[PDB]
Amino acid sequence: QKEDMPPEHVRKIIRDHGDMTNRKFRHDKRVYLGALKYMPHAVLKLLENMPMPWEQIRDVPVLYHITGAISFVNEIPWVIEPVYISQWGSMWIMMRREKRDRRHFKRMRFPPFDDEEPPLDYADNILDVEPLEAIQLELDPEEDAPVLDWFYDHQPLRDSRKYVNGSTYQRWQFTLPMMSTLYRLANQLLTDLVDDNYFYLFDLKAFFTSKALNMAIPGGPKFEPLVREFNDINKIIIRQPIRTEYKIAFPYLYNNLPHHVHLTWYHTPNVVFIKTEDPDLPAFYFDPLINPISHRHSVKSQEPLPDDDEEFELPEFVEPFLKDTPLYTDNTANGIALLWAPRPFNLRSGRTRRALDIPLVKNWYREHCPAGQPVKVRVSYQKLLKYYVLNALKHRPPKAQKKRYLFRSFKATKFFQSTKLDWVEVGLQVCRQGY
Amino acid sequence: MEPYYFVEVQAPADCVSAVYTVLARRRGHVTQDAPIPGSPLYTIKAFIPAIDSFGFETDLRTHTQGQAFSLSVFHHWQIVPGDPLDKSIVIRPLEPQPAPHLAREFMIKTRRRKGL
Amino acid sequence: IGVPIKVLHEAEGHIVTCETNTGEVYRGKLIEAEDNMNCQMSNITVTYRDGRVAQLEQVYIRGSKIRFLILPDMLKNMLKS
Amino acid sequence: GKSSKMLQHIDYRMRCILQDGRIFIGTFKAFDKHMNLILCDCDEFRKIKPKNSKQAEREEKRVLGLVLLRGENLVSMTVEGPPPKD
Amino acid sequence: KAHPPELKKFMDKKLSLKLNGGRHVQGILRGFDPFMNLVIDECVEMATSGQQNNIGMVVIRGNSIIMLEALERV
Amino acid sequence: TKKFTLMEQTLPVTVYEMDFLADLMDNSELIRNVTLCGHLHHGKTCFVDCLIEQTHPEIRKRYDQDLCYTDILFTEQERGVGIKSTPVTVVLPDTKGKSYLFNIMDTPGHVNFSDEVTAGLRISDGVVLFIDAAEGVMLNTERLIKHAVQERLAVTVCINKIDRLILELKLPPTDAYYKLRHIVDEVNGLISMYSTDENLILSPLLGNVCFSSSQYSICFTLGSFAKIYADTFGDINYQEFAKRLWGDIYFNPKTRKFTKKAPTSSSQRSFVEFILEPLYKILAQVVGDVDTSLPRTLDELGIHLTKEELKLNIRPLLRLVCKKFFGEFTGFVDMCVQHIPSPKVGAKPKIEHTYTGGVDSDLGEAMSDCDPDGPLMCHTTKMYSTDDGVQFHAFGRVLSGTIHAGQPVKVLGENYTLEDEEDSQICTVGRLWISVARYHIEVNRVPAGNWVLIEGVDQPIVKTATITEPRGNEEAQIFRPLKFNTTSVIKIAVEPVNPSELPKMLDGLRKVNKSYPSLTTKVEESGEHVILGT
RNA sequence: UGGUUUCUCUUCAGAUCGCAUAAAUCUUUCGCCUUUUACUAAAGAUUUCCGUGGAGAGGAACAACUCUGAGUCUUAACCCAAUUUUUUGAGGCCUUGC
Ligand SMILES: Nc1nc2c(ncn2[C@@H]2O[C@H](COP(=O)(O)OP(=O)(O)OP(=O)(O)O)[C@@H](O)[C@H]2O)c(=O)[nH]1
Ligand SMILES: [Mg+2]
Repeated sequence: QKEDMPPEHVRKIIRDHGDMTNRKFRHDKRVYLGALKYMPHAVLKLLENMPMPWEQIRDVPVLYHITGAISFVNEIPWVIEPVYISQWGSMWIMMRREKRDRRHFKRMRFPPFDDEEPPLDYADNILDVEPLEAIQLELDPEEDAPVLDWFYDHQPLRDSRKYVNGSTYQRWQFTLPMMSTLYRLANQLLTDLVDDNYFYLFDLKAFFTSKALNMAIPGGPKFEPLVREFNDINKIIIRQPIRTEYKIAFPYLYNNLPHHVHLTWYHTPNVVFIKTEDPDLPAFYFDPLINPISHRHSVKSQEPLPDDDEEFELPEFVEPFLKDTPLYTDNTANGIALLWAPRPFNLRSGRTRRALDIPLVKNWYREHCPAGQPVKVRVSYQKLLKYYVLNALKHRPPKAQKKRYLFRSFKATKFFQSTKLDWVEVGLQVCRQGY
Repeated sequence: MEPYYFVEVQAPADCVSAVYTVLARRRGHVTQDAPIPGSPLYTIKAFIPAIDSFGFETDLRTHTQGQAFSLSVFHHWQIVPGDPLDKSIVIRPLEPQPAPHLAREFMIKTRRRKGL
Repeated sequence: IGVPIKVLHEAEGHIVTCETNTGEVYRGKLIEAEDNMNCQMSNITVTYRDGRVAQLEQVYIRGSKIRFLILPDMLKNMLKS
Repeated sequence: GKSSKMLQHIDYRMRCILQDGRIFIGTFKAFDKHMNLILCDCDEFRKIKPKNSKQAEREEKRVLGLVLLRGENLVSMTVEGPPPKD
Repeated sequence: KAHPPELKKFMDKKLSLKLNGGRHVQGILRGFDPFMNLVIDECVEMATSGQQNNIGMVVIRGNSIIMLEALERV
Repeated sequence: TKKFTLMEQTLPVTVYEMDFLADLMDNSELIRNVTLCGHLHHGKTCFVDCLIEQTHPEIRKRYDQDLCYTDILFTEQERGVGIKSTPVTVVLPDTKGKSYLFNIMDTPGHVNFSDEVTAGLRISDGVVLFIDAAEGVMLNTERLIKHAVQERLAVTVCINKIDRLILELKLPPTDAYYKLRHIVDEVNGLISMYSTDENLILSPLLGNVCFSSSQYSICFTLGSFAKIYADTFGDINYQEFAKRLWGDIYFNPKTRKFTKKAPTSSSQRSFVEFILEPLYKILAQVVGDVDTSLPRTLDELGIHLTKEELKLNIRPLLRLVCKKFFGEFTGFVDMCVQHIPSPKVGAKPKIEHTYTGGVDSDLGEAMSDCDPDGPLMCHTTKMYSTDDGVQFHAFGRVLSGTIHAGQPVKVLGENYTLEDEEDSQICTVGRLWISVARYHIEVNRVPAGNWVLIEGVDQPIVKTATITEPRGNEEAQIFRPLKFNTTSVIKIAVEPVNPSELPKMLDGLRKVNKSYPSLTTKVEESGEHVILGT
């Protein structure tokens, strides 16, 4: 295998190859121009691995040309999804607590360096400086105990074989205290919807039925027409005005010509989940939100009572099955709470996802909103709903190809080496290379 | 004679008042508002007109954000309060007529429908 | 509990033939078969050792005093064992 | 050790000898603790077990069918022929 | 195990009992135990001669019970 | 392609049964015709899904839901309803082991689809009611109690979703026992109001009412749990132990016996303790103790999960633990076989309310004998569609005689009477189908008591008709038309857009009229098409 | 009747996924509208890119093994003597059949 190079090699290559005005490197003047056609791609990886405001420094692997023509970042950011949502909920809490508790928040100047300023060298201006404190909310050592040791690492439990596999960082396996702690760290970014009966006329198939017709929903998206002596008005009882949502709820019965219409899932059994307040109360008790039973019956039915002189007694070696075990532990109510939880948090184990592929604010624009809000945010929620419907509609399946691996074919050549570098150093390199 | 529909709605507590409003806007007369024993949801049993019951489910689940849920069976026939034969009352073309002449309106519409 | 015993219980409700330890042959409907091979039957034809037949409505034979039973072939299709 | 001595002969055609001296030949499909036996396509012989008796091989043969024999009344068993494929 | 014989259906019914030794008796079932020992009331010995003689209430050991037949409908 | 009936592709991997199925068909008292009804969606399909998942191994494993068997269409599979009364038939054993033959009619639960439930209920001699444990008695529950008491069948209920007591409501065991007893008492009250008969009262001690959570494959009667309890432990009479479990009955740990009051020291019931204590232990140790102390619980129950099986999420792991603890669905087999009159007994009260004439000396005794011979008669009521084919098969049950393939058929209609033989006509059987819901398979003959699809007789059977022998001196009546729980009220005026294809539209309208049992498609004097629905 | 982390290659997989979501080409309407690009917003037909899965091969171990849990001659003390079974109500005799 081609192995990692010392990080000073690419550094001195970029330092010697300056503004490419030296005569000595004129033979490389051609090569750099060709590397221009990969500068979009080298941009993408550069911004794909941006380091996450709870991080001070991220070291990324770098695939670099031997002349210093280009620097690619050869890494996909796998970010395990419950930990990612908990960390951004932590960021949400800290930023609200900072913006309320700061006398004057000075905004950054957005052309940060001046136009005629040459870019700063990493090796002297940045390499020796201690970075800063990151954001990284203070965690309770007793209440946030199974999370506190690893919660603000880059790829947190990576070298622990009990919780993930290896260093490819692909499959995670947590415990229910970990999932409980990640769940109550992320309450600021999650919802309180236990069942999807909220989305009766406001879900995906309903919006497809709306786009197939000319109908809009009052809190939903608006589209373009997909198609662009019987109904006598003295023969029709207009008793109730035909409310427009009937055309979604029952599409064939209330319209003529329902072409390209989608059927709607219309009811789930109402999930009735009692949220417990304190652990002083037991795990499952009769909650005072539940209506009592109070049995009443008129005449007693003759249910069987095998009376005395039946002489049926149990043997000595028999007991109730699990009377040795207690009825409930301190982790029972938390696990029942983890049963009705959003899709990352309702499970023990899964497969890692990219930082790209995790929408933090998707559940916020998917629900309809309380009217007290301004006009601006209502139009914005409607447009984001329209974007979600256009994403879900024109989804052709992934079309299984032959895998191509551009960066594996670059580092199989003799023109590319590989190292590991600070993200800020590679970003300064990419800016100098594109310039 | 008008057909009526027996409607059972399962709903949360503020949705009980929401069901009461939506069902009372359709000449309702809610029959029973008993709770469910062993559940925090309430059962609302009621009668409804069956001309007023085209989309009561959809309107109800829209107004209650999908919390309340409604089903409807046929069991009943009782008298339309209007005078079915009345030449004094003139029926408007499109405007919905009130209670004193609903039978006249419905008879004129069914007369114009097939029989003449 | 024995494999043959399960197959016997399977024949409950079917017409079966039973020979006793004394060679009397009882044919009719098996109502109940116990674990020990005790057999309740109904509407019997009995064929004695001399060859003569008789008819009985209801019988019960002790398992120990049964030599064997013939069951339908409907059952033959416990092939796991 | 192996328990196989019965399980080996399972599915085979088997010649079983009863305490009165009858010969039951059927397909050995199941047994148990008591040696209660399950015999498919079973016939009963009385007079002989043929070793090619030039006069005839078969007298007093009766077709029985599917037989459950109680182990109390079993004496012995030998292999009569291979399993039918069916 | 230690099972009962399923004979409650036959309780207080007249029965015909075939015993070992080619012996036959008739009487009313008054009770039983797990060994199939029986109590038979108003019992009558059916002698091989054809003659029948009343022996009253008796115990039959289940060991020697070949077969029973109900003379009633159960 | 004009197929949307979801991949029939017949490959059953049932365990050692082909001939056995038709062998149990030929017994006529070893078959049970059950119909299953619920208020709306109360778990009936996932129930029959678990039953067939018991039935068919090495395939047939469902992940994150199935419901294919009673939900084989594509509009049906997306709405959430079961719109059809899709039947199924299987063989599956008892606590003893004698496998019976079950014809499960799997009805809709929606109020507007009571037609399907009625048509299934008339052909099956037993009804099984499903009530959500967290709901109680509901609208269509009471409506189908009415319709089941009226059309003379045995009645038995099965309380489903008892996990929602545990995991959603989070009730104590005593309060959840109170709620289950309340549901049973409300069922007995609704039955006692309607039935003038008294020998139909249901109680858990009797054995007919069951308890079965169906996403996790729990199903226990008191006999089934007692059979588990006795198969683990010694030689307890599990029937006599099961008799003394439900209802105000306590275990005294000194005298080792069941009393009515005698420990009054804040004890719990026999049901509460013995049933709901270990069940809540299993549920709680799965949902909250999977990492710490779950194998310590599993070693106390004889349950051995592998390394791969322990790494599941809480829903499949909970289902797998409850499958390896409860095993088969034999309590349902107990409440069926011990309480459904298998169609020797079932013949008489059915034929005294279906047949027009009566008990009389020609037809009645031949029906109630129900031998597969003699006056060949049936009753087809459902008309099930093929995917592409114009022909849609009849579905009925053979009362007397058999049906052979190629045997010709006189279809007595419904406007037919005894002295009016112009409605009826004669046809010939195309094929005989017996269906496993997601699969179909041919038979050469169907004896008496069994359900059957008929191919090729579809032209005279609009909604209700009877099947008999052709040109035979056997002259009889027709069974009565379908009395319905609801009356069809909603009238829809209908007219085509293009008036150039009235015959094709009337053809498809006649076909959907033949499909649904209460669809009423007529033409009034003004010449506009009228569809009456529920 | 019994043992896995990482790198590369090949091959097969997208009719309920990649529980996420971009751009392009064509053809047909459009929508503005000085003309061409750059575009509006729909339907359809196709592709590219960022990702993914199953199997096989090889390399880099920085994991450690074979009286071991399971045997084809070892190893779950319990399937080992009172009527339903593995410990005989047995014993005796005689006639018939090639
Ligand atoms: N909590 C819980 N939910 C269940 C259980 N069984 C089924 N469900 C859910 O309840 C809903 C109804 O299930 P179905 O069986 O499809 O409905 P049904 O009872 O057949 O009634 P139809 O929909 O009319 O066929 C489905 O979403 C199931 O996933 C259960 O045991 N517990
Ligand atoms: Mg020009």
